[PDB]
Amino acid sequence: KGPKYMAMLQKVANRELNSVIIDLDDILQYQNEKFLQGTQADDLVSAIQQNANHF
Amino acid sequence: PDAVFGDRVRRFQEFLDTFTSYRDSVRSIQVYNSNNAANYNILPHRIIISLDDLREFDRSFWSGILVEPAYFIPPAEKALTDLADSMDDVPHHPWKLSFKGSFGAHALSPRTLTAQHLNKLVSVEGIVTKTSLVRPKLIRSVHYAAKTGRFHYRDYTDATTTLTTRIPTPAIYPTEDTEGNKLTTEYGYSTFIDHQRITVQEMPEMAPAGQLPRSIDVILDDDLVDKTKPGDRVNVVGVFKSLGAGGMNQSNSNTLIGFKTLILGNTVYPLHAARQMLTDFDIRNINKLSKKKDIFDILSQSLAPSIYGHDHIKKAILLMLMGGVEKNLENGSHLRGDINILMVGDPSTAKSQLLRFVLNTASLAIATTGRGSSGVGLTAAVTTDRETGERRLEAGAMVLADRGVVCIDEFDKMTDVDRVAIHEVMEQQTVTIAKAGIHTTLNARCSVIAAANPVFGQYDVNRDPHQNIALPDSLLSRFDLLFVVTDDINEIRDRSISEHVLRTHRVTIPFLRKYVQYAKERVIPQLTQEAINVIVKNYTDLRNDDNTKKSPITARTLETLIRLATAHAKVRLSKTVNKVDAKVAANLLRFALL
DNA sequence: GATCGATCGATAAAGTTTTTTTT
DNA sequence: ATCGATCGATC
Ligand SMILES: Nc1ncnc2c1ncn2[C@@H]1O[C@H](COP(=O)(O)OP(=O)(O)OP(=O)(O)O)[C@@H](O)[C@H]1O
Repeated sequence: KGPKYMAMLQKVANRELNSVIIDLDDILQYQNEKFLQGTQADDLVSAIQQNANHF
Repeated sequence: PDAVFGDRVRRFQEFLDTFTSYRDSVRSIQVYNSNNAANYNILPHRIIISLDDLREFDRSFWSGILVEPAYFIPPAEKALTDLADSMDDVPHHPWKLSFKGSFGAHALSPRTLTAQHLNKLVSVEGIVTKTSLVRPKLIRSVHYAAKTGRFHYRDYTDATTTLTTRIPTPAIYPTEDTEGNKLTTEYGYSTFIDHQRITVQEMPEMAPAGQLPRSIDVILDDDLVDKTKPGDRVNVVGVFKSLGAGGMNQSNSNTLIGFKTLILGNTVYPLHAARQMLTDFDIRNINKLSKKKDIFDILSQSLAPSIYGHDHIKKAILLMLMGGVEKNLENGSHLRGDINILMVGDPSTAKSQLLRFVLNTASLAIATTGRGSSGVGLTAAVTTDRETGERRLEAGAMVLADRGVVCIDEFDKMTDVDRVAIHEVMEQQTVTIAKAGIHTTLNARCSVIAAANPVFGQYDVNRDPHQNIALPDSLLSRFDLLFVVTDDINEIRDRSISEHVLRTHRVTIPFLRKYVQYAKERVIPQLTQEAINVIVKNYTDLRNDDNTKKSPITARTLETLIRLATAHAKVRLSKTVNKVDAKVAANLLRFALL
């Protein structure tokens, strides 16, 4: 119940489902809580639809 | 390029006064594209150089554009691209031309060819009937080496640069450049463009009849795709161009032409001989011409200035042509919001005269003539391979009838194929077929205009008024108004007829077509709780006086009695269903039924 | 005389609405 | 444009 995408990573290695989902809400909230850290963080939802197939 | 550039250079300082009036226009169109897109929570690059402003103070720079237009267009691009960033670059696609003006006798109808102005400018009009596919095409990809993390850059030219004779590059993806890096390519950072082949016929009226209509074809680009419906009076102008190798290929190319004439062009213009602009003046006159209590009667007799009378007919055409609305049911079948009238008459009584002058004021309603062929509302899987390996359902005559009107003749004088064809497409708004391909429910809002003749001479009074032509009464039930044109002899009638055929060998039409194509876009009342009360009294009597008279009626005839008065208020241009509309709808049926 | 390399030549395509007599 | 076959040159 920590890193939940890593929690879903445990439910694949024991071979019961072969579909992970890397959505955008786990990226924008990853950037929402990276708003307060004043460092250079490039946009992520741009490049994954500027050119999607390199992701 | 030293000597072939100085006159290009001299133009770059010359025409900056020609866009003294357009240097605002080039930047004002893109600052809101930098403001719509930056504040979402859209226009192409079109720069209309008038030919006058270039002709007004340049001759040598002007004369080359109508003699050798093959060295002179990427000049005017090259000045134009650097006067976009130097205007606007701070916010972080070559702006090609459109080139409108006059031309001075280059209206070559493509029945005629050129012998002298090959590879020159040319203005061409006509109708299109081909409308082939749409398909993207690259111009430039951007290679990338994953190892050492650095990109590459390569352009692939084709027969789309329009003027230079480039060495072709028939490579699809040149991989493994001079390194040991397995190459990648960011296709989102690549760039693409599309093509569309369309053939244009001849306008078959100013071509004198010694030949069938000929045709040539034109390849256009991204700005003006999906603009031309099949059946539009289009006007295009571009360069003239031959391509391909022919006659001197490797061997045995005897008596084979090898110069495909093409047109790479711009500025596709519709014409009308939807674009009708109007100022405050003429839009207020029609408000002043909405004022009288007689305008339904004035507009009736101001339509066909050759034939006497038939004011029941003359009101019906203008009532039908403007048309009525169809409120589509939410999660329910919409009803027949169209209207479909019918005529029949003893012969040579102008029953076919008035059917073709509606086509001049049609407002994009091109009709057929009713020839005994399957294709009235279908395709029958005509593909012609769509350039080697694609199957398309090319529409016969329902891609044109949508929100328009059609008219066909000789209903009884047909075979059985059209009888089942007009069966479905009347009770149902659409058609669906998998002839050799896929089912597809393409829609069409259309309305017929009929014409037929009785078989047994002058027998419309001595026999049954019904069962009179014995075409299947499913269509008679699906139509409403069956006018029987009388031609009895009155000694003052024919005497008045005899002079009106003499005074025709020598309130107006363009104001009339502007009125309806403005009144097709305004409000729809549908509601008055007492105008709906008078009509049900106006029906239930004749619902009890239908079998005791000549014609029996049905329940769907009630949907006519709203629909006629619905468009009758559209003539008034008012948001209220009045009372006076329930009197014209009464007596118009009373003439159609008595 | 045999083997290897280079150059030249040959190899890949697709159909199904109008019109005739006839039953 | 690619593959196969034939011819020529070199070892
Ligand atoms: N009732 C009429 N009043 C005035 N003119 C008429 C009338 N009937 C015919 N005409 C004249 O006849 C000419 C053409 O008539 P038209 O050819 O339309 O007959 P039609 O409707 O084709 O008959 P049908 O369809 O039975 O062949 C027109 O120029 C028109 O002036």
